[PDB]
Amino acid sequence: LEDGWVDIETGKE
Amino acid sequence: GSMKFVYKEEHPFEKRRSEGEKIRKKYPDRVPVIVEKAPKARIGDLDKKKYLVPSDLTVGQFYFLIRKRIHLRAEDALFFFVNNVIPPTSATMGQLYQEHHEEDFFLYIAYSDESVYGL
Ligand SMILES: [Cl-]
Ligand SMILES: [Cl-]
Repeated sequence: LEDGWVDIETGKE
Repeated sequence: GSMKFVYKEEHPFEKRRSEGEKIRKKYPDRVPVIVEKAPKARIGDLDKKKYLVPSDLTVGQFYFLIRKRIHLRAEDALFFFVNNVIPPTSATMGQLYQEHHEEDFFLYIAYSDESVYGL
């Protein structure tokens, strides 16, 4: 996702 | 013997807090978690430290997801520490965030192969 964050369940940046 | 997070040294507080403000408003059902290996751990550092975690996940679910990112063998034990204590398993990550978030609005969790953080 935004700002280098990783959505932990899906791995989406 | 006490938590140490390289992330806080790398990013000065005012920058962290501004980002925490923004990320809490953008992703309000998620908690922003900074995950680092405890010093002295024989595990290996994550490629990325910054995780957005749905507030309804249990601590135990979070344990497993981090384990899969380390590519950690199932036989290698893994313990987590927040503000020098192992968190409760029954808590949700939202509940853990409520109790333990810092003043930059992030939650800081360390992991180790040892049940004692400084070992
Ligand atoms: Cl860092
Ligand atoms: Cl969200």
